[PDB]
Amino acid sequence: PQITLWQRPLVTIKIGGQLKEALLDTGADDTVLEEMSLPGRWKPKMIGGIGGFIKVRQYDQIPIEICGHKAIGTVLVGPTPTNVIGRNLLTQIGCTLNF
Amino acid sequence: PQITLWQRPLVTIKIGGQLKEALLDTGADDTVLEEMSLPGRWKPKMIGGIGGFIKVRQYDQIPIEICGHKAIGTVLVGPTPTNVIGRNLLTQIGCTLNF
Ligand SMILES: CNc1nc2ccc(S(=O)(=O)N(CC(C)C)C[C@@H](O)[C@H](Cc3ccccc3)NC(=O)O[C@H]3CO[C@H]4OC[C@H](Cl)[C@H]43)cc2o1
Ligand SMILES: [Cl-]
Ligand SMILES: [Cl-]
Ligand SMILES: [Cl-]
Repeated sequence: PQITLWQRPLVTIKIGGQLKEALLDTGADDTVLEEMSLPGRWKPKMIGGIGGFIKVRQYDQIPIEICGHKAIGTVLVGPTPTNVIGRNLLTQIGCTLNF
Repeated sequence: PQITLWQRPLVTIKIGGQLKEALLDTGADDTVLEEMSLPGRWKPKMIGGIGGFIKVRQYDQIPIEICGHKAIGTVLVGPTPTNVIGRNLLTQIGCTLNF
């Protein structure tokens, strides 16, 4: 699809058996989601944005589906004010900026 | 151009006659630059990010070139970790997401 930027580019993702809304976010290196359970190993991480850093749990090799597109990658979970899909997963669905 | 997302989508912008690097950021409503001088009066704005809010100065109707594409609009100036070009200006240069 071609996604306009007149409005926030929100999509539905399927992850960990759950459906969530998230922002397609080219300024995010990493995908960051609000508190939720995910299976498998994790390690703590600090990530930084406008306003400073938050502590998150880093889960690797997590399957996700975005707009019918399956991908696998790292998902950071913690107290983000908004769910964002970062470049680590945007690449996998073949998402580009165009102008 | 078509810009893939395997690296940060960093482009050169020109503002007040000077070149800077900035991140094309579909997850940003607004454009926020590191401390700099701009002309005219400014209004207050609080903008919210992963780590909370920061206070910025809002300047309106500022000319800015983004990858050689001419835009004139609102620029916020304050203690951001990185220069970000948000949707207010990405729409002026005809940017979309595509996959
Ligand atoms: C109301 N108007 C307004 N304009 C905004 C502009 C930017 C921002 S923002 O807080 O920087 N942010 C909003 C998102 C997180 C919902 C834009 C987002 O792309 C920010 C842009 C950014 C880039 C580097 C450092 C700091 C910030 N991305 C971000 O926080 O990414 C996190 C998660 O992945 C990493 O990649 C960069 C930073 Cl270090 C980490 C908010 C704004 O609000
Ligand atoms: Cl990854
Ligand atoms: Cl590619
Ligand atoms: Cl504007």
